[PDB]
Amino acid sequence: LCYLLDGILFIYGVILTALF
Amino acid sequence: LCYLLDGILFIYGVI
Amino acid sequence: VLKTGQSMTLQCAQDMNHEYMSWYRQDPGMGLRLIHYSVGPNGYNTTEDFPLRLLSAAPSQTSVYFCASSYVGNTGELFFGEGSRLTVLEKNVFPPEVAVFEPSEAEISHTQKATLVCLATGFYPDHVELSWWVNGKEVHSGVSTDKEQPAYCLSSRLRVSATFWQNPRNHFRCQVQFYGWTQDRAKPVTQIVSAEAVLSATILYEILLGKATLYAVLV
Amino acid sequence: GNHLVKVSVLLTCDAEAKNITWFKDGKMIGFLTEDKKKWNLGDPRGMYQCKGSQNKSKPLQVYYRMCQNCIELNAATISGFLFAEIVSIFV
Amino acid sequence: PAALSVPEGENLVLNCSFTDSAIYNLQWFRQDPGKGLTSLLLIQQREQTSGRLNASLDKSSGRSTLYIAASQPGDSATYLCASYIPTFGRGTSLIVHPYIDPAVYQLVCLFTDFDSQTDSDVYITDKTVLDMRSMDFKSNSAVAWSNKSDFACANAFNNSIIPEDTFFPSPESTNLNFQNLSVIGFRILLLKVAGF
Amino acid sequence: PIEELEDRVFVNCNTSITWVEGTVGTLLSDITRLDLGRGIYRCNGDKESTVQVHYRMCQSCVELDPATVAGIIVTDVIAT
Amino acid sequence: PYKVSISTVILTCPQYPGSEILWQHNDDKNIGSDEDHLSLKEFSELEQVCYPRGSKPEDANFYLYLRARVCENCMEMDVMSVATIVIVDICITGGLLL
Amino acid sequence: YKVSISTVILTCPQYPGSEILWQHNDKNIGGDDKNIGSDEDHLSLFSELEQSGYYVCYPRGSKPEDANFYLYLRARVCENCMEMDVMSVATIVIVDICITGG
Ligand SMILES: *[C@@H]1O[C@H](CO)[C@@H](O[C@@H]2O[C@H](CO)[C@@H](O[C@@H]3O[C@H](CO)[C@@H](O)[C@H](O)[C@@H]3O)[C@H](O)[C@H]2NC(C)=O)[C@H](O)[C@H]1NC(C)=O
Ligand SMILES: CC(C)CCC[C@@H](C)[C@H]1CC[C@H]2[C@@H]3CC=C4C[C@@H](O)CC[C@]4(C)[C@H]3CC[C@]12C
Ligand SMILES: CC(C)CCC[C@@H](C)[C@H]1CC[C@H]2[C@@H]3CC=C4C[C@@H](O)CC[C@]4(C)[C@H]3CC[C@]12C
Ligand SMILES: *[C@@H]1O[C@H](CO)[C@@H](O)[C@H](O)[C@H]1NC(C)=O
Repeated sequence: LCYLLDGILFIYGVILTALF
Repeated sequence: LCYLLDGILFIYGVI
Repeated sequence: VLKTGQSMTLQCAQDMNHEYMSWYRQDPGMGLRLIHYSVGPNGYNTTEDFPLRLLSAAPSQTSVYFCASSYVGNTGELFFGEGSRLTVLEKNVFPPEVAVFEPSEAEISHTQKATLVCLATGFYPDHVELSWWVNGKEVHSGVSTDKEQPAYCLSSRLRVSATFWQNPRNHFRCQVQFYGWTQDRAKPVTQIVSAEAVLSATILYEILLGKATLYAVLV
Repeated sequence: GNHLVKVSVLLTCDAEAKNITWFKDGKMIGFLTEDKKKWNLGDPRGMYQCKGSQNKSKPLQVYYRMCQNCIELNAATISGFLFAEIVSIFV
Repeated sequence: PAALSVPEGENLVLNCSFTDSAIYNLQWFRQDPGKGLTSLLLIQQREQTSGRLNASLDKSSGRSTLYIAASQPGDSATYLCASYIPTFGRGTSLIVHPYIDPAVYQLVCLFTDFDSQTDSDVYITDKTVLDMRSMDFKSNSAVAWSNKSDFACANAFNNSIIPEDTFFPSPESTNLNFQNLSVIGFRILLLKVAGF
Repeated sequence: PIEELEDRVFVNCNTSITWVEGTVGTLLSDITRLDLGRGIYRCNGDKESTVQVHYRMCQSCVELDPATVAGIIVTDVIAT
Repeated sequence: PYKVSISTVILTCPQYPGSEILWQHNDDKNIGSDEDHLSLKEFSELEQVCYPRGSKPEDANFYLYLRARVCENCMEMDVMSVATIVIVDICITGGLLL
Repeated sequence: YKVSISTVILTCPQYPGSEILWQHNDKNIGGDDKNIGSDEDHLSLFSELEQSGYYVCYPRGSKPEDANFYLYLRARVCENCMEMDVMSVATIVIVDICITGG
């Protein structure tokens, strides 16, 4: 389950990178 | 396990 | 698996000087029986080896077998075998098929503790009965177990936490076992018959170690 | 008789004592002592046999497929596949 | 007694019966389905105490009696009494209520958490309780199995007395062994592909 | 002795447990037992038994191989 | 010594020259194959040795352990097949850029 | 106890005028093969369940009833692996920032 949030923060990281 | 990833990038990414 | 008329041997052993060994029989639900022994009896046939041999066509076994071993003259603590169960089958031969029923998300959403139930598909006759196993390491905590068309009853239940069942890991190997021919089906003995119950994340991760290889190849 | 080679990735050669020698694909690969009753991989996809008796024993063949899932193009697995793949090779 | 059901934390009276005096063996057993019998006493001494356990003896009477202090769902098993064969004098079956919820789920419809007091295509199983040690919180449960006539949990337990507030959402709602640790490990190479 | 059961680690004692500095856990409903998510806990059978415990198999850890150790060092140096 | 064939995926059981080939699986319509081939369709992780014409199965000394999937119109899954998985990735990025 | 693996290293507290010897998992331990060896202060071993158990040092004669102190050290320790203790990922992170620093 924690992997699905590993995703949710992975999309968080990719929107971080997109903002960067 | 997801604190590995929440640890910095979440708190860095919120602001 | 014992088809009628065959012979089966199940072994018990001790290595810490138990001067008395015995075999016990338990009819599941209403029966407990003793089996004759010879350290130096119907329907059944060295101090470190203890053999049990079947040399009869008796169809009324329908029970679970236990091995005994204890000292003599001291307090008298009893040590017992884990258990053993046998088969009787007069083509038409069919060992009952076991099945797995995983809990839904409603139980973990409401009570946040899971419950695992596994079933063995039944038939007119009997002789299938004992408990089950788990994760290639028999857990001994929170274990629970246990008409028809005129052409026994056994279902097990386990109390699990929400954080405990979630994985495919903690693998539930449900098997009530007939331990151990002119039909297209395989021979009755076959092997251990079981129904088995996130690791797909690990498999996906090993898969994108493929990309971990692409990066090295590119560089 | 025999069938002393049996298969938490563990490989066993029971009923033996003293020096146990492990052969992988017929070649000398591992030594096992008396106090140890197990041998571990560390997919084995190998051909193995154990020597505690005269010229080893009855050999065993093993190979392991990782995905216990992946019966067919399962929707959840397919979704994971397509998302991971597309991101990984668009970069 | 019979399969007596009692709330958590009660003082117990579980008895044996024997008619022989030329014996030297007296022990108590907890029975699990696939785990055989494990022995839990040393009274082969009339008052031996080991944690929650206590016992009493009268070879003149012909009956033994055991006492459990603050009985737990671990007592929810058949308790037995110890030619040298283990002649089980009387025996007793016990179940313990983990009183403080009721709900039926669909998996195979699982009735559970009643806590009290509770035609061939549908099969049902009896009430059970068992020692849950991880969080030390327990639950009684029963499962109804059927494949024919497309059974629903509500009508499946139409015989059973579902408690007055049985939660019925019928149409609605640790890593180990290397590779997970590697997932925790190789995030370096997972992420350094950026820019690359 | 101490036991590992299901989700969490536990410390078992026949009497009350006294805690020496370490990773602090939580007390179970049983006063004589303790739960963990190191510390030294004294126990009695009378005789006194002192147990120092530290466990190795992780709900959160990392383990790898020297070739994979070479991998990780290569990765972080070129990630510099 | 058991090798597989790629096509229905087939598992083969080469043996000594025997007038009759016999199998021991570990009214099913999924159990059907020709020659020394063995094929499983809709394989199950439930309870579901092969020797030529003889007296006992002990002649085929070598035994086999298997925990895998046999399916139809499905890619093979193996340690080397991750490279086949590698192949589909740079093939599908080739598909995407075109 | 301070434990490191390069073969693992065990640490037993020093004692005044006392000989040193070891017991493992209620069984004896040498110091027989190369993996087992111990002569001056430390005990060298690791293989999963078989070698997991109690590790402690003993005196000559009064053992084993005298020693109320016993360590319960169960481990997996894969062959050729990494020193890493549960919460020490940050320490494992501490190692590679040092590499990144240099
Ligand atoms: C059990 O297995 C171990 C595996 O290491 C054996 O150790 C090695 O044994 C070989 C012989 O099998 C030793 O080489 C030489 O053997 C003969 C004895 O007649 C002699 O030429 C030499 O004195 C020498 O020992 C070798 O040294 C040894 N190597 C290692 C690294 O341990 C062990 O001997 C075996 N035990 C037996 C066969 O009783
Ligand atoms: C987990 C395995 C596959 C390791 C590889 C990590 C991959 C999946 C990560 C690392 C670098 C990431 C990319 C970095 C930069 C960008 C640009 C941004 O505008 C959209 C997201 C995107 C395109 C990210 C997508 C996810 C990504 C490709
Ligand atoms: C570093 C990781 C997060 C790479 C980014 C890819 C993401 C989108 C991937 C990686 C791991 C994936 C998960 C791995 C395993 C499962 C279990 C499966 O039954 C349903 C999908 C699910 C839950 C996946 C969802 C998508 C997922 C989170
Ligand atoms: C032992 O020897 C014979 C003759 O060399 C050989 O054919 C046989 O296979 C051997 N047994 C094994 C390898 O188990």
